[PDB]
Amino acid sequence: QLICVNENGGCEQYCSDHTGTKRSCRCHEGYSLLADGVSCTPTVEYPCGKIPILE
Amino acid sequence: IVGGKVCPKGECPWQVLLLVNGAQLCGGTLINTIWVVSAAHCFDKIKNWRNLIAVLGEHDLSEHDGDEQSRRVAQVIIPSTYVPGTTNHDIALLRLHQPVVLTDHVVPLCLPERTFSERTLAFVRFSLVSGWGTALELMVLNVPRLMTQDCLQQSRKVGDSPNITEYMFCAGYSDGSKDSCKGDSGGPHATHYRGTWYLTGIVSWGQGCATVGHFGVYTRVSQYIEWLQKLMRSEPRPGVLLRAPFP
Ligand SMILES: COc1cc([C@@H](Nc2ccc(C(=N)N)cc2)C(=O)N[C@H](C(=O)O)c2ccccc2)ccc1OCc1ccccc1
Ligand SMILES: [Ca+2]
Repeated sequence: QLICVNENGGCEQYCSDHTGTKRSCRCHEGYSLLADGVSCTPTVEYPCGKIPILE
Repeated sequence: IVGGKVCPKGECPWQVLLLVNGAQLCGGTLINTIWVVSAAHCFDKIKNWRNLIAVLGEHDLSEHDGDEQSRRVAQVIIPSTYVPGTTNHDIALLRLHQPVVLTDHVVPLCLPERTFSERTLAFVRFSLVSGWGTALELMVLNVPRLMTQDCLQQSRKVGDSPNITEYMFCAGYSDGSKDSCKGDSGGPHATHYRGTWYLTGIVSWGQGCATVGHFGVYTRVSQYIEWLQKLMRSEPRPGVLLRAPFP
């Protein structure tokens, strides 16, 4: 079910648990969350952990 | 790097080369435009504190191809719980004098959230380590991470040995064929998770390089994320060596 402990909560990057309600996703510096509420997207030209030439 | 392939120029853009008066000191890790993460033990000997250089976009140490970016090291920050002669807390944070300009060839490595690292990154089977150790190219390697209790059980016992501590972790191979090495000290142990790379370890120590029945021991970065994030917002200080308290 929908918890961070289960497969990072289905979140692409950061996952957040709350006590009564379902887990929420988040993103790293320079990334932000997409409409599926799980995936991240760069809000910069060179976000960390991405290799330019390989994309 | 024993038994590794060449890292195709560009595929390791966070790799840092550290120089003191031109002499090769260590490898480091870029995390943003201004900060670098390397091993504390790299600075044991250092006398001439004012001649440190961090080199980025570097690939082949035998030719300047233009992409190289060199910055003076304004500061070396080390935990107060690190003490030379002991392998524990082997981590150093380095501020640069002026920022680096991010290119196709100079990109920072993500520094993950403590929880995310311990919960998810700690269990990604394989991670890449890299370092330089006619054509002096950057070398990369794929090592499997082992949890401490296995690492001890799989390791060949010696009379005099350091404990693997809550600030270390073992990755690598027992058959004596592949390993990081002294010259790679401070370099990234980089972990891919769902399309992004994150720093999980620092080349810390090992029993020789690629010795049979021995693994490479890495600094467990997840322990230092709050310690690093806090210090990256800290105001510039007089002097190069700073011994910030841990935790
Ligand atoms: C830091 O520490 C260290 C380091 C070392 C190395 N590294 C390495 C190795 C291996 C590896 C693998 N295999 N992977 C990795 C890394 C190195 O780096 N080495 C170097 C020389 O010798 O010169 C040094 C040492 C110390 C200090 C400074 C410097 C080596 C060794 C050590 O340690 C040992 C000990 C110490 C003290 C006490 C006990 C033990
Ligand atoms: Ca070069």
